[PDB]
Amino acid sequence: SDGDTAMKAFNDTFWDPNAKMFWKDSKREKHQDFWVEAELWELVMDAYQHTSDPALKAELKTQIDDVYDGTVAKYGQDWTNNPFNDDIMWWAMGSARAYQITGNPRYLEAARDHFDFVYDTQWDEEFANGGIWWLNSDHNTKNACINFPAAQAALYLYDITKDEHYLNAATKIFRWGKTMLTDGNGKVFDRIEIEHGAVPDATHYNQGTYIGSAVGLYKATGNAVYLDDAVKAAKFTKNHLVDSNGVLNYEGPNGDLKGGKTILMRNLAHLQKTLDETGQYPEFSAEFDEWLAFNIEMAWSHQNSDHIVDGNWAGQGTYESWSSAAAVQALNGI
Repeated sequence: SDGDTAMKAFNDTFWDPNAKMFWKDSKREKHQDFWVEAELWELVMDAYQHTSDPALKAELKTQIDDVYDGTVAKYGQDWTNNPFNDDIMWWAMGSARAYQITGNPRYLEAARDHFDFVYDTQWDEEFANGGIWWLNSDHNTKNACINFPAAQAALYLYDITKDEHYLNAATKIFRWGKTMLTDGNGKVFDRIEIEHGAVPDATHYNQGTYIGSAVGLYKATGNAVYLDDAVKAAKFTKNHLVDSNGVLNYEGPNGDLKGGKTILMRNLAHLQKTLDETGQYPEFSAEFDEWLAFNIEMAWSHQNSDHIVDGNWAGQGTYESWSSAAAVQALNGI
């Protein structure tokens, strides 16, 4: 019910069936940014997986293909002309997931070709002892927002192919990222900048991809340290990226961060599922579940009459698709 309603409302408000892209906001004057569009693509896939309504499920499955078509019409099929390695990797990850759902070989090609471009040419051992560069134009920083998503993309490709190449890549990337882009106790740093060092600013989306990569590695390897890694990062988020009532922060004004709760919620759902499944960390699991439900209820209590929820979950014209996606994601967790 609620996840179905939330997704249908989001589509009614933001989906452009003519361009086959989401609008950036309810003024319907500009389509969504390239990288963010991959994250809305994954929202469609999560709703597809979450729904028990067969009619909605089939509509969402078609929409998975249409989102790709709309983006390819505007941006092409070869994204390696984009100087942002993260942009490429968000799309490689989405493509791997789209392949798992549809079996359409164009998605496996897209995922594998773009993952290889980034991992094979943009990994460097010299600066900071490892890590993938943020950009393929200039090599000045190595960022959480490329490295943890790269580990996740590798995990999906391992799941598809069973090629140990991809598990080995995930393991290597994650080990470097845990060492160089975290404090060892679940705080994920934004980036490490050449001639400066680490920039220890934490954000929702980087907590999220660290958590998802850790959960995926736990499932692929059987090494309990990874589940512990995930739990520590979830605790940090719950205690340190929230307001005084425990509601997740609103990260504006930066446009990229405003919707980051979307990526966080997607990955917190993976941890919740694994904790429920395994029975590990039962004390934390109970606390975590209660805190998640609280956040979701507060967010949805601010829905407008069209069932759209702005990204400021703690409070109150024009609604933006990225900021509004997080509440929809929260009701479509898998």
